[PDB]
Amino acid sequence: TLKDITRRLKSIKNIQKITKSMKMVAAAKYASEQSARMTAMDNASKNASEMIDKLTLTFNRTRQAVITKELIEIISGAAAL
Amino acid sequence: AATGRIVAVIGAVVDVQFDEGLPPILNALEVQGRETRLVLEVAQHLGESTVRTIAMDGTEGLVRGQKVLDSGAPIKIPVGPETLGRIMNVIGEPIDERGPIKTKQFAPIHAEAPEFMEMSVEQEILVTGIKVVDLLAPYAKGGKIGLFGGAGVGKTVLIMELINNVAKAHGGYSVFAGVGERTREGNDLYHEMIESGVINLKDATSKVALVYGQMNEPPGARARVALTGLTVAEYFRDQEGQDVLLFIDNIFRFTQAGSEVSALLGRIPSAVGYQPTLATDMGTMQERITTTKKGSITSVQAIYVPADDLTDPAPATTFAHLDATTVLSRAIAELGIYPAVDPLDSTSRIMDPNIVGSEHYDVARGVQKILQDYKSLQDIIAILGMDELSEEDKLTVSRARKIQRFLSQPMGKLVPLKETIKGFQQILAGEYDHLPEQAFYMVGPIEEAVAKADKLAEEH
Amino acid sequence: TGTAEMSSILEERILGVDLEETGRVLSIGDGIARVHGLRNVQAEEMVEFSSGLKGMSLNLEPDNVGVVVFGNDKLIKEGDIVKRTGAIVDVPVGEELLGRVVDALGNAIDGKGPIGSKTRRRVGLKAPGIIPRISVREPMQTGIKAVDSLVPIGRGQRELIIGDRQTGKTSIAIDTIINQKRFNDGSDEKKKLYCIYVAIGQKRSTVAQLVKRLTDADAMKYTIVVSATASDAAPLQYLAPYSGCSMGEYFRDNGKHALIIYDDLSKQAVAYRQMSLLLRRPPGREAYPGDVFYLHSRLLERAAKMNDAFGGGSLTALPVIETQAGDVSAYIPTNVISITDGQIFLETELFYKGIRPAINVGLSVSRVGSAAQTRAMKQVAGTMKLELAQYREVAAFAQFGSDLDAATQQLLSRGVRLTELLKQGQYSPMAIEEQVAVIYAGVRGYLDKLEPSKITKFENAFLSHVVSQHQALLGTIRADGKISEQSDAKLKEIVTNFLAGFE
Amino acid sequence: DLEETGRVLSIGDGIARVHGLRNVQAEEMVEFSSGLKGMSLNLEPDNVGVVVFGNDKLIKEGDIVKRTGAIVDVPVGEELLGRVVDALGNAIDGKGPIGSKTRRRVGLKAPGIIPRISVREPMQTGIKAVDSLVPIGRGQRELIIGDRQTGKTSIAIDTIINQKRFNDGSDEKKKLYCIYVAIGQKRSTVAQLVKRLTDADAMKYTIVVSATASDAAPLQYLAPYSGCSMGEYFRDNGKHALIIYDDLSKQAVAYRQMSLLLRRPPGREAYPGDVFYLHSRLLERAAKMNDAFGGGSLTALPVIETQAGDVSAYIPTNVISITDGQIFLETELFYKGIRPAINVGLSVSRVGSAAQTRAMKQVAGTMKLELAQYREVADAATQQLLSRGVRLTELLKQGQYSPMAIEEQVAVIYAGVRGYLDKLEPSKITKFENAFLSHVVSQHQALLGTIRADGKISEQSDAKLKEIVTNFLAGFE
Amino acid sequence: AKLVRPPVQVYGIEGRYATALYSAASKQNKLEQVEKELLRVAQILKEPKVAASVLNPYVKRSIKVKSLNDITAKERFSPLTTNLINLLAENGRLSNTQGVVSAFSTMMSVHRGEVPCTVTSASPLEEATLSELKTVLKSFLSQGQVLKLEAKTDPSILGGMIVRIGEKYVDMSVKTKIQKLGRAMRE
Ligand SMILES: Nc1ncnc2c1ncn2[C@@H]1O[C@H](COP(=O)(O)OP(=O)(O)OP(=O)(O)O)[C@@H](O)[C@H]1O
Ligand SMILES: Nc1ncnc2c1ncn2[C@@H]1O[C@H](COP(=O)(O)OP(=O)(O)OP(=O)(O)O)[C@@H](O)[C@H]1O
Ligand SMILES: Nc1ncnc2c1ncn2[C@@H]1O[C@H](COP(=O)(O)OP(=O)(O)O)[C@@H](O)[C@H]1O
Ligand SMILES: [Mg+2]
Ligand SMILES: [Mg+2]
Ligand SMILES: [Mg+2]
Repeated sequence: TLKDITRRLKSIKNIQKITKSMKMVAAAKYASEQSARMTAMDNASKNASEMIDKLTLTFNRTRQAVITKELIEIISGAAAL
Repeated sequence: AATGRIVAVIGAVVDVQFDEGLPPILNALEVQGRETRLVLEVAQHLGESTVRTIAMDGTEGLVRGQKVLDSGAPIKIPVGPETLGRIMNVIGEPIDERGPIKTKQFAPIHAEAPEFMEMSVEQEILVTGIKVVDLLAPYAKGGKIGLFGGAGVGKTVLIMELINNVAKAHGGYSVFAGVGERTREGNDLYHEMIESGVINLKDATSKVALVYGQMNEPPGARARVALTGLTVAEYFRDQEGQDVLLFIDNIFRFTQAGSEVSALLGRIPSAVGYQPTLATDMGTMQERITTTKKGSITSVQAIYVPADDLTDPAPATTFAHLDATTVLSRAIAELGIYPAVDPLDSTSRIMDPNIVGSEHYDVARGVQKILQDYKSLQDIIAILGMDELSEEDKLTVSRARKIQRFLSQPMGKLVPLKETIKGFQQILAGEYDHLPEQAFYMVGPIEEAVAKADKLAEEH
Repeated sequence: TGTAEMSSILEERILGVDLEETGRVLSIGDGIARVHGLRNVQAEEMVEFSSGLKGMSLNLEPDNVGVVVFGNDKLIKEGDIVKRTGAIVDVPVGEELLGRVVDALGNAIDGKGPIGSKTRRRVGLKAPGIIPRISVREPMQTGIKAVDSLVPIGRGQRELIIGDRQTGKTSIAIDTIINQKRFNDGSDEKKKLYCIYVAIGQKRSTVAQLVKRLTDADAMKYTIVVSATASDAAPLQYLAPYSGCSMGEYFRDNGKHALIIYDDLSKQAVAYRQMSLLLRRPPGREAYPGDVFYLHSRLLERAAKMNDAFGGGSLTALPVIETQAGDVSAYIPTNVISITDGQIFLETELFYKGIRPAINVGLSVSRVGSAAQTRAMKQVAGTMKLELAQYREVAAFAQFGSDLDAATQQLLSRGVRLTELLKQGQYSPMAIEEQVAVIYAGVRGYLDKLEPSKITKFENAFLSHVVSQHQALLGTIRADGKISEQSDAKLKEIVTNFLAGFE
Repeated sequence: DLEETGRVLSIGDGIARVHGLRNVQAEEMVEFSSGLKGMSLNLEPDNVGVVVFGNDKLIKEGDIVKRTGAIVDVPVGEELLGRVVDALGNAIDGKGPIGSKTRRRVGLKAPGIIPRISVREPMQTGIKAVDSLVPIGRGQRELIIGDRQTGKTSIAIDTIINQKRFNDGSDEKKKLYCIYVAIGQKRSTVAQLVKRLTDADAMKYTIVVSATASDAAPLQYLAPYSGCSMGEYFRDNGKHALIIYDDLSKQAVAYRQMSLLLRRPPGREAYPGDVFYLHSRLLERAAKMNDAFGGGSLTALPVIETQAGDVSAYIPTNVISITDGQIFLETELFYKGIRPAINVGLSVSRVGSAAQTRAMKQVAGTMKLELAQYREVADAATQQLLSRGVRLTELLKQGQYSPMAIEEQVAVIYAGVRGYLDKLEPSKITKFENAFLSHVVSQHQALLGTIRADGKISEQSDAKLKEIVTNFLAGFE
Repeated sequence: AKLVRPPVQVYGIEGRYATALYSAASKQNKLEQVEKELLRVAQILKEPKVAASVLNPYVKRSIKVKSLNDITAKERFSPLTTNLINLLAENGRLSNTQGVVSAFSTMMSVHRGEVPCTVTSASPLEEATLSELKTVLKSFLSQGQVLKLEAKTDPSILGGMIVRIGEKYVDMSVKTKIQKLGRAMRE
């Protein structure tokens, strides 16, 4: 579904923003727990970016399929006349 | 008049072939040889003296060759004060079992919209008493309102709140058009209007006229019943000078019914399968709802949004025909907050400081802004938690939750406009940041909020 | 071009039989017979083919009739003779049908002998208007705690059971049917509910298993089963819900109360779409015809509660809808969601989480609401409802809420307790008194001490105890419909004693 | 005579299949019997598909259709200024007939490549966000795209009102004649808009073409081209024009309906094949003519209504690929207090920097760079970026129906970008802004005068500006 | 009811109506009679007045069938052809009747056993060798058969003959031999 994928994408995007901001502030305060926080938030941000890439692929696939399905509906409806 | 014959009957579409006297489009034809009156509305001329028609009731039992008589005019309904308190269907027959509607005037349901020079600019706000509506997107006299929402968000109950408050606090011969809605809810509304004194079966001082074409009707009936309601309200405005109310519930069915006819009318489908002629037909309908120099028709329209989309062709097309839209959201309805009005999706054209004033306008903008920032901060609280954030940020989250609670309104409440803006200012400035969040839930003004806070604190 | 412009008609027409009450098949294929002649036939009139097969005149066209065939078209050839019968469809109704399994036309298919009813009723009758009805007031007891508590159904309501495949919709309907045994076994006639189960496009083995389940629960002697299975012609699966609705409208019109379950309406919409596409009607969204909303709406609007001046009977509908991958934004789910008075939405995620009946309370709704509840269930269900709403609103942050306020922790704990409270096993529908007893023991605070994994054991033990030792309290709560202050104190006494003696 | 006269053979939902008319031209205006006019869009071997400029209840099978001999044309000229006409040029304001002396076709070809010159002179909108971050030049096509109730018509009306200071001055080549085409609008909304423009004395130089929601689909399809020809008149006669289409989505919907009922093969979302063509050949007529052709111009501000901010829909895609930029308006920024709700990270102006005035160029370069870095970062250096960005975005807000002169905008943005508002905290800037304007308006007419006359901030004017702003910041609450 | 299908089968509304007419006539043996009938009908219709009287889509079907029944009672036409024109007026397929006529002609053209031969040459054909080629083409047939030979000329084919017997086709022209020799020397 297109709207579900869009909602989940926006979710993971704001999560990636938050985790990269936390990586920034942790690398700032680290200048043994701040180091762990910085590396963990780096891991979280890159993992969120991977999930965003995969969900973006699936979103493009789904929106192409949606365009196809609606065009085939319109075409088969026009051909019955 | 002109006599034709039925040649084809496909579902709810009937083709009639006239020897002489071809009837223009939108004319009404009567089918002869039936116990109940079956009206067919002309839609297309197909050549060879054949017209295509949409039936106003079920088409079972029709025979190829059955005689059909031409009315010579569109569907003409009885209009006048004798329609007040009665229930009529799409073709103007009474369906309340009280006898005929003895009026002096008949009006065709297909008429042209008012001109350009007949337009009025006067915009006088109508206060309804509800904090969320009258605060964020308040209603204006003479303008179309619109109440969007999915299935189960509270559109019917909202229109019933409005019926109670407004239609009783008004003196302008309201009209209720039930466009393809549940017969159970229609019977409920009729009976609770009767026992509320708005409808008087004896010594008729009634002030609401009801029009009902319900769900089990064919698509043509549910497409023209809103036009019937419009025609009644147009009489009460034009030839009566009154300021009319028009509660159309639910308008999407109207649009929906349009779709269901176009399929069989031999027309290529548009997006979402809607008809090619959606926008302009809904426009010819919605442009008759307006304030002219003769009178006003302020219309409260409940609009069904399929799957809570709001980008579907029907709601997206309706949005432009409205003056103060208040969208009922499902995500807010699952929170238990009622009414489910979406504060960041309800827009009013009279929410400008030239009409409501700088104080009300500032409260509205501040509430909407703090709710938007609350949703934004919900990101960081969903990742980390509020106990890891700034000072004024969690203070803002607390104030925003308090505002979300105070937007609710149940015993029923009546919160005047100045009292409403006062309460919301007192919450916004933070004057009551010590009172708990659930003291503002399901209360009236700030007084009942602080009182419920006192009580809840006294026990727990 | 031209259906009737075949060379045979043309040559014997230019050259020189009753073509008013009789026609000849021009073309037969895929169950759609085009018939030349039948000039007097009515729309939706039932006609008779030469082979004994029946048909329904669905497309009245200028030069031919598109007839949908009620069977296998191998017995219909071009040139066959088609006669009129002059009548629309009609099915036998009455008390003689209870306990019988019939097909979509009212013919017995259980081999117990022919139906012995005296009255017949049309299947395409109209619904009662605005005036003959009255508000839905009387409770229709399902025996399912989640339904009877949070999604209450009243007599005259139309409650949709919607969900993906294999989530528990048929089980909910069957528990509802089985529950009415306690009312139909009594003598009070205005609490008896006669059930009708319309099986649309299922296996015959599934309907056989269902009839066995109803017989082993002694719930067939007041049930009718209308069976239009998967091998039956699309017209029969199209027509089965209306036959069932007429069988229930007999009970409605005569002062009795009927319940009807369409299982399910997705397959009825599929059969209608097949008939419409083969009749060359212009397809719409997902190839569905333009008047499929009209189909389901005209069907479901016949479930009504009549006022005392019209007998006082009622008909309750429980349509079933199967969604594909949880997508309720489809065509038929959207239509039937907009038509009905609420939906009992079943989840798959919730089903495999041990929450079964897998009712999603956040998405379920009932427009009648507490107006269809007894006073006791109302008293407990209001607080239960608000409690669960708060819990679900704050449960987006569970599994970590122990690092926060006591308020959030207590909301989450009470919510997990209450969700463990609503679980229920199959084929065991509880009487309303026992449901109220459990919800009382749950919501007034008598579960904050038990860790969530033992709430089911407590539920079972507590019901055993209160059915063994407290029959008088349950009987007075049954007679009163409400928890009296004396009965309130007795309930508190019992639950305190039990939680004291509980392990 | 079945060669200049046909007879209606079929009629249905706006489409007349007319038999006869053997000599009619494609897209020619024919006249039915009842008075309604139509356009011959389909010329088929056995009939003509005519789209009716009216209703179907008035024409029925067998009516007569006469031929005009000319393609669809509209009265153009000076006489239309102040007048509200419909899609055919007929007066609907009740002020009498149009005294038009010239007619002009509606489907003309856009000017070629040689007649043009680069877009160099600014079209002043009077809006700070536009004039600073998304500048528009005379000859440009700037899209105004956004969801419902986001402030698009308000941007258009603020532009139309702002042109008043130039239309009352002296230099003829700085005046601008505005045109507002209303497609699918409410008639009430158009009446109230005409009132808004008349109150601000902005009708004496404005033409309003109105194809409201109660008008036939052919009229809504035609109104943009009628307005465009009315503007092409001023463009070709050495004057400067501005034209707003509010909005093009509804014209595309009307055309989709027309073509679907003419049985033309539908495409994506049932739009015809040439629905791109429909808009491109409309938005290509907005051009800037070189001084060998008169030196005129025609600026287009088309409006587009997206659904849930989807700019990859079919019609938004087309009009984004056609125009020279766009101004995105967002609801999420609408409610955060950002008004006009212009999303600046997405708003583009390809030929804008060449249009800005030198002073506004100076201040807006720094403003855009600072907002860019702030949006990119949105300790002891990064929250400096945050603070500057917050103060600037608080400086961008503006009220409705009150457009500012260019020198006032340069003064405000200059107070903002030099760091003078680094002292005041966010919720103060707006206050200062208003007060500051009064100051620079009342006692300091010489500085604004020299900035308007010279077009830039000379170092004398720069020092005067900085001393003014520090003197006002010192004695400000 | 059983139908008699002609040896050639024609398609379209034209073919369907002409097939109906042929299978009606074959049950009563009036084939050349109704051929004469439809010949007269076609020459009746081809005059402009009555043609525009029946080609008008504004004349209502009863009026035009009235004029048609009057004019067919004028010429004492057989009930078969009157019924056929009545059906063409009923189904509205009347304007196309000419094709039907032509169709029926071609149908009976294979009832008497004629085969159409078309001979194209680069030069306007002589008399002697033209009769010679007629005799040669007659040898490719069965008995009871007739040659409908119609020789038109194409001066672009550079020589030889292109003969078309039914749809059998022999290309003895010289341009094709030139093209074939060029293809041979090229591949
Ligand atoms: N409350 C329950 N407790 C335990 N198991 C249940 C419950 N409800 C249903 N089930 C089980 O889930 C399975 C599927 O349930 P069921 O077939 O009744 O629902 P359905 O929606 O009709 O499925 P289908 O798509 O096959 O028709 C069954 O094995 C059933 O026993
Ligand atoms: N800069 C602004 N400041 C304050 N209010 C504004 C501003 N711009 C617009 N508004 C308000 O927002 C509301 C809607 O704006 P507007 O009608 O101009 O945009 P729109 O997209 O054309 O709406 P529609 O969808 O009806 O066409 C108006 O009431 C207007 O007063
Ligand atoms: N005062 C109230 N108390 C409890 N529930 C309410 C109240 N008002 C409305 N509701 C609920 O609002 C929901 C929406 O009802 P309805 O108005 O029919 O929805 P809609 O019109 O949006 O489809 C129903 O479930 C109803 O029970
Ligand atoms: Mg509703
Ligand atoms: Mg099942
Ligand atoms: Mg606008």
